[PDB]
Amino acid sequence: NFSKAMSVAKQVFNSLTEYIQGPCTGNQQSLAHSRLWDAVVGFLHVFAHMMMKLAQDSSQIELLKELLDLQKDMVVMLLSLLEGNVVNGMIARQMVDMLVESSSNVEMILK
Repeated sequence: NFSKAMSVAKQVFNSLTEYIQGPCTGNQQSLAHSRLWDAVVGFLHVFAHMMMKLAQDSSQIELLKELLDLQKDMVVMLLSLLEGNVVNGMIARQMVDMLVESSSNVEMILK
């Protein structure tokens, strides 16, 4: 059931990117005040341990494939929120906090 649930998550992430691409200040500002950061932290928590576990066995290589592009969809959304950002801007600062809170989780995809 993981494959079918993660496919839905890609569409939700893509839809959110559709709202903010072509920078829409109202939609970009609204997404920062919402609970999106909590969801991203939760996803990054799942992403770290699943990547290590799936790489152990070659039988789950196909499952790892949509695991990787789900990260790409989320990162594209994360990059879309930063379009037209200013130094010491609002949206950028919750991003710093969100990475800091999930520092242990994010410092596992890199390796």
